[PDB]
Amino acid sequence: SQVSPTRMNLLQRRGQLRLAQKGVDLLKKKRDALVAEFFGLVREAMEARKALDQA
Amino acid sequence: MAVIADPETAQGFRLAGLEGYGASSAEEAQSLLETLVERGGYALVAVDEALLPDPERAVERLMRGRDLPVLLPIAGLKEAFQGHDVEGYMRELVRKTIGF
Amino acid sequence: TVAEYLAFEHDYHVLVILTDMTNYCEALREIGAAREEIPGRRGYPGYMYTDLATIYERAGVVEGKKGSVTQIPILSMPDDDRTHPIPDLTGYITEGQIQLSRELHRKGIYPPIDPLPSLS
Repeated sequence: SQVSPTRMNLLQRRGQLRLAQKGVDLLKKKRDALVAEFFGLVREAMEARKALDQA
Repeated sequence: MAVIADPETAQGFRLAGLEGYGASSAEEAQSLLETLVERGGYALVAVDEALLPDPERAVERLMRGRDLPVLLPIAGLKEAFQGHDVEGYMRELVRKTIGF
Repeated sequence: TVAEYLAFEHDYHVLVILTDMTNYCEALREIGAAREEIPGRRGYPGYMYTDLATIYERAGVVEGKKGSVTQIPILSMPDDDRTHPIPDLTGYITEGQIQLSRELHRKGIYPPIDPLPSLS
């Protein structure tokens, strides 16, 4: 189509780049906690299936 | 509130509530499962592993975002349950969302 | 000149449609270049604000008389930039604007007048 006007948008583009990088490196830190919970849940599932087989 | 397994254990389930519909009418069980979810008044449908209850493609096709009875593979029979733990472990792990 | 005459002498109500002010600005830039006269901003010379004002401010209403002169200068922003010198100075000089929208023209709307950036 058309690139936005070609001055004083440079500062805004660099700001948006910084924000996108911050977003990536925050989503990673959220996924870390998601995994740290998923592993405990996949641990409990084994005991659940064990008791089910017993009964 | 439902089950799909061989008739001797289907009537066993029937013994104390929780109507059982034997597998003598659907060994593939797709037909009976579809009919049971059609009637819909159930909270779960534990399907035996006659051939496979895992491909719920068409089941979730008919549901398409529903708080319906929860599909759950129950068992095939009782003769050995030693490696079934790690079998369910591996299968639920790699074939579901989280890779590897 | 003709409009101001027929308004402030014979009590008419005129409506001057000026088409394609971009070509006027082009002729201006060409004479300025061939004159070597310190380009102001991106080509066009320094006194273009003065020139556009000189030919825009000729439209008002006086007291005592009853004539009136109102304008609608059509102009095509070159590359769809509101930051081009021609639309920029024109917006600074006049009082109001109407701005079409290519995105709305795609979807068959008519008139595709973008209502946000166009004020009076």
